Amino acid sequence: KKVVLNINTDNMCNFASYRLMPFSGFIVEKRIEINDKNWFDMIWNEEYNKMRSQHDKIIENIEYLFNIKILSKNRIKEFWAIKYITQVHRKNPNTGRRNWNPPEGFTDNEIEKLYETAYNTLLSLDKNKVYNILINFN
Amino acid sequence: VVLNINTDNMCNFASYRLMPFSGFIVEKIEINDKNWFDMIWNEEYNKMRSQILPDMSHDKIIENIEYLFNIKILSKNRIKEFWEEFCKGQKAAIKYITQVHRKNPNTGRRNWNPPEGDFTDNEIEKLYETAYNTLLSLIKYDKNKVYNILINFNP
Amino acid sequence: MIKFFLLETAKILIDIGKADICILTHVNKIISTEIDDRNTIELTKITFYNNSSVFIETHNGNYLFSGDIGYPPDMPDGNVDYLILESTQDELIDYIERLKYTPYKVFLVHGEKEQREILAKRIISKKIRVELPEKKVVLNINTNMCNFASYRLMPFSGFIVEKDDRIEINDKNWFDMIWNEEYNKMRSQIVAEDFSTDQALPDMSHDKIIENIEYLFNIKILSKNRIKEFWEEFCKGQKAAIKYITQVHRKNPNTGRRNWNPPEGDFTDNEIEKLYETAYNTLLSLIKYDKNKVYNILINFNPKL
Amino acid sequence: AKTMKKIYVTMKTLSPLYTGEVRREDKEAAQKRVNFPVRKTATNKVLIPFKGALRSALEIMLKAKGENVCDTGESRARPCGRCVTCSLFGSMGRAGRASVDFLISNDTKEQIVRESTHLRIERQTKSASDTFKGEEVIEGATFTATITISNPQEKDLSLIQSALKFIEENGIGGWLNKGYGRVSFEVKSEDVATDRFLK
Amino acid sequence: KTMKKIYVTMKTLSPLYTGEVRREDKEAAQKRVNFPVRKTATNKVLIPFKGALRSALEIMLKAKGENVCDTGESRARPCGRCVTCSLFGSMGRAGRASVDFLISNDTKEQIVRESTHLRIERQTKSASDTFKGEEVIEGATFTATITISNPQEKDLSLIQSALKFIEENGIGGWLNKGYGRVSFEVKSEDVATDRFLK
Amino acid sequence: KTMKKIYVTMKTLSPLYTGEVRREDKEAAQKRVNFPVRKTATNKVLIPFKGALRSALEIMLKAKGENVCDTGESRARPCGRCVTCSLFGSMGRAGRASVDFLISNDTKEQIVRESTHLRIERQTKSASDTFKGEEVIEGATFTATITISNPQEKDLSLIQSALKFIEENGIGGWLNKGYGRVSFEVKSEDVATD
Amino acid sequence: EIKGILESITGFSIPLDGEYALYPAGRHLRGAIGYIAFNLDLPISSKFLDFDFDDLPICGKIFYPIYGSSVLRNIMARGLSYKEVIEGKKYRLSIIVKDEKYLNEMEAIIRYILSYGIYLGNKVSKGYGKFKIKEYSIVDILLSDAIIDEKDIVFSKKEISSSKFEIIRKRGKAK
Ligand SMILES: [Zn+2]
Ligand SMILES: [Zn+2]
Ligand SMILES: [Zn+2]
Repeated sequence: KKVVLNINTDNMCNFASYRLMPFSGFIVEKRIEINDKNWFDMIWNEEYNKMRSQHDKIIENIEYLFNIKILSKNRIKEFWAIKYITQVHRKNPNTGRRNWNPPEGFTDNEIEKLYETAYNTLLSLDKNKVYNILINFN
Repeated sequence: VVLNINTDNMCNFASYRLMPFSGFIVEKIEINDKNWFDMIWNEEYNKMRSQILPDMSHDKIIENIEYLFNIKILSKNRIKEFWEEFCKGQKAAIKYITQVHRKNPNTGRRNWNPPEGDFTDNEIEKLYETAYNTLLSLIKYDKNKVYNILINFNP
Repeated sequence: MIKFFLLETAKILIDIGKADICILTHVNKIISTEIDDRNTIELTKITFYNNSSVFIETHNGNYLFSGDIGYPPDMPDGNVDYLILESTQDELIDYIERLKYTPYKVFLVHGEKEQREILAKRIISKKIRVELPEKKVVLNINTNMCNFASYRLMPFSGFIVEKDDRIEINDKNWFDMIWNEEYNKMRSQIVAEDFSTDQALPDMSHDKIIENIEYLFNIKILSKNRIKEFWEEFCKGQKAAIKYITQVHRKNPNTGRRNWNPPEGDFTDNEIEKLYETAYNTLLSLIKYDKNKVYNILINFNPKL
Repeated sequence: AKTMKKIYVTMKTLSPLYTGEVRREDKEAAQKRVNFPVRKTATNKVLIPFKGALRSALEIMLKAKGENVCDTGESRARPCGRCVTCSLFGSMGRAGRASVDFLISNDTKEQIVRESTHLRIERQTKSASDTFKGEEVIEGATFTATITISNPQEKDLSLIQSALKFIEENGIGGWLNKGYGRVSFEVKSEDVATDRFLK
Repeated sequence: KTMKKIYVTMKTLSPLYTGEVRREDKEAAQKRVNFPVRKTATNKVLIPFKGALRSALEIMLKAKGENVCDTGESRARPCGRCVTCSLFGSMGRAGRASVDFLISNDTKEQIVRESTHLRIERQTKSASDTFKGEEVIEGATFTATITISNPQEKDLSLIQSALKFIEENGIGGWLNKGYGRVSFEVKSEDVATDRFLK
Repeated sequence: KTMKKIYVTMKTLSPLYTGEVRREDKEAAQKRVNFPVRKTATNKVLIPFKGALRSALEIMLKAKGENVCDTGESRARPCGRCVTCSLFGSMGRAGRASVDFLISNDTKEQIVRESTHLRIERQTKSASDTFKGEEVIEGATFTATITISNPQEKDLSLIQSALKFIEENGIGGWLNKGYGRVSFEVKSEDVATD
Repeated sequence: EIKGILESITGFSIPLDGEYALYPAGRHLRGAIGYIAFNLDLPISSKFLDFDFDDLPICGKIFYPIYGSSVLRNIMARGLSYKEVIEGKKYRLSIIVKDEKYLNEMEAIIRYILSYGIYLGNKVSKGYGKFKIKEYSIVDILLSDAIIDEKDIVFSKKEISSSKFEIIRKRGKAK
């Protein structure tokens, strides 16, 4: 039932022989306190996150996919599993677009065919056998 | 430090009892609302120049506003304009409601929206006076309850 | 302009920084008597005149610094716009009066208050204006006047606001407008039971919820933004999701429309209303389950949330 | 492409013209003097929406002709993207080729906009039941716009001209039922090169 | 050893709409307006400017026949040999023209007004959908500073031609409805880079 | 001897972006935003302040006419003799300037916001790609203090000139798109023993 | 003896063998305090030049050899790759003073830290390794890496005003 002020007393203005400062904040009670909007940003996010707490042919295929820059080191690094390839291959039905990199230099059905070829190649791909061939692509 | 605001309408976000509160931290360390400011401001506005309501229950008000909203006397447009006139002070809302309710001696019309439904003329005048008394009692309450009444009807 | 003397247009100093100083009597270059009187120099044509005076003809304004006057002085015979005169009395008068093309505004400098005020009053009675010296531009957004003690006065109390380019003067209407705007922003930040204890609902099986949500995801009623705002309103509690789905499903009595997206298809009105109440009952049955179960329900349609 | 179509459209107003104010601050500042303000610029001219009128005109006439043209006037309706109006004015997938401007007037508000008074005559008793003051644009006022088609086809000028004759027939904006907005159009198009400004 | 500072002042002849980018600011504004404008935290209006110039120059130079690439289609890379690739940047080399955001001189209460926009049924001529969108008024002025390092001879000509293309087409959103038709004024100034080294 | 302490307070007039370097927090953030802002464990935002100053002085000192290095350009190792090698340091010798990271005076939940960026086709004029990147709001005040050992007479002027070059060019990333047009207030002091 | 609390404003990185140190040792503290003595030209900086002169994460009790490596984060620069500890954490300061001749000099060093700060770790001129003092004072005075005749311990003595770096590699016990 006491009163504590958590608002900065800096930027104090003078009017009508009166010290004052207009503020816009939150009155909190468990003591009764005057917390700024920031106290409310820390709380909202805090609780929102809290709520959140509760061999030859395939190697030739990566050899052809690396030159056209559809399979970049940005791909095999994230490769090193089936859920990720399904998420990359997932054509969004509203815009008609996969998450693959487009080839450089090709008709649309051709580019769809090499997207399917990249999916089949990375689906066909021991962990040591995965560690080879990709080392030559860095 | 002493708060000069009554802590009503007090929402429940988890174990943190809460109120969005706008105001002034006067270091006289008092925390008053805008009303003190207007009574301050007009103070200097008459000082420096010198140097050179009815009662209705809160259940009755929401019942009457619901009834007048159903017969479209109190429209969304009307509740909005009453809210902007109430935000400018009690006297401006009093003058606006007096202007709206005023029977013009020439035309015989009031500025209220006519009721929707088969009503007799005497009952229509009773509904107009009911709207006048209900909103006149709404001027008497503080701003945070007069929004919590009017948020249900004009979001 | 002249700051109390630095007179930009440059920043030439007459008797600070980046200047061409011209000392008087009675930086990058110092100009004094070399150039004698009656001879002009460039930098803005500068000519010195003997006192017993610096004359800068610029593009806008011809400035004259007099210096101390003791004896007949020497004055230019051209055109003077500003006359910077010291005051520490009749000698200054005729020094002003005997000069052709009397200046627009004179400046009094280097004296006390009483002598400067007496000379200033003597120059207003000669019908030449005076200035008595002792940055963001300022804008009056005001609107009645007075005439107390021969000053035009206005009793006003207000606010000064400071932006990066200007300082404005506002009245209580601006403060009322921004206070109403900030009150509307503050009250639209909270709902009464967000992120609180978990709160009269229809019940339906998980497979039927899968079937109905998939069917209203194929046709465009339950969409990705709808599932996104549904999950965000579910995170802030059960009653918040109740209020959100009641707001979405609400049929306006004036227009007869709801906030659902209309289905893509050839459905007639009764079937569209059946799909709308199907969406309402399906999502109402979805608020019953636990948060992880609803997340596993809705990740298969909106991978973001 | 390498060519673009520019259609300079000049409107002469034949009937009174009203298009209501949409800015909430300007409308709320004008409700203390007129109950129906005209949609006006901050440089004191008058602007009229023009893309929706052309699209509504073309959709009504092409639906009457029997073409497979969608109705984007229905509540939250989506354009399919295969109509001729979808190619011209736009679709949800790709933007439209035609870039229609607002109809900015050639004259300032104090010269073409007048404040008028309309009433509500009661059927018996012939008295003034209600009375409202609204702003309007006078007859003979000239408006200008530029319709800019990025990828011209052979049927882009013809359909724009047909929609302009339909707007002349039915009215451009506002109280079209009471006789407002009956106007006339002059059309001066020119296919300009896309690389014109480079030089 | 030389830069070309271009000071661009732009005045809106048509009401201007650009879209709010910040998600938090947008959902703060979606309780009052369905289409807020891009604004600073200094309450000033923000317009993206580099993409408009690059798209104008790419469209005009592709129409003229020069071998300028399209950075507009999906995940396409700049080749690094075009005039636009040298001017506005490739993946290897950075951009010679440092284009500034179009900062308005006035704040939101002066030049930004919320507006009512409609969707009307084609038959029955009745307002079917309604939404509120903020927009920038006519006569509002905006300021940008384009700094060109290692300036070639044609950079002022290409930037002025791109600005004429933005005058003819528009800047921001709702370009088909008449929004964003503006007028540019250019004050170029040749600058030695060592001016601060006093 | 004496030491120079230069306090720089930094007000952003344009938005600001600086990409997050921490791979763990990047992959924790790359499921919500694709370009996270460089942040702290204290939920503050810091900017790399040194190489911007060194690059500003290097371009200006090379184009005015003295002998300086290029640096940050493949194998352009510092010479050890020029003005920049004295001020900001060289390989064999050590730096005389200890330029701090530009820590913001506020937290990330009040100045850092998610934002939308696009890529739009030129024939269809429709949004072809989008991505979410965080950015720092305008008017957010950053604070740093830089420390200069054994100062010359042309030290505060050189730091001031490089700061003005940063107010022209920008700091952080996405400089060509308009991000990072900021302003500096500078306060200098010279400290000694006791 | 100086007890104190060092709060990290900016993250710090100390390479080891490419392993990293979860917490800074007293070696970097001694070197940085010696730079404080040298740059303000205290005489005791000469005492910092010799190897011997004989004068931890923080539950208020300091940790003992759960912090763990989870504190380490991999950071990729423009072309560089390293790892660092995050900031925002209280660390232990125990400067053991055994002579009265240099106690006032060490207190002056500590006062200069309390005014501005102290840098521990790599890339000091880039801003990495900021450490603000939070509490300090004066009190009355295996766990760390100890040299006994084993594990490799590498400490270095970069002598200023001679332009010489030499990284001593010795053997010692494990804490
Ligand atoms: Zn269509
Ligand atoms: Zn290219
Ligand atoms: Zn060097």
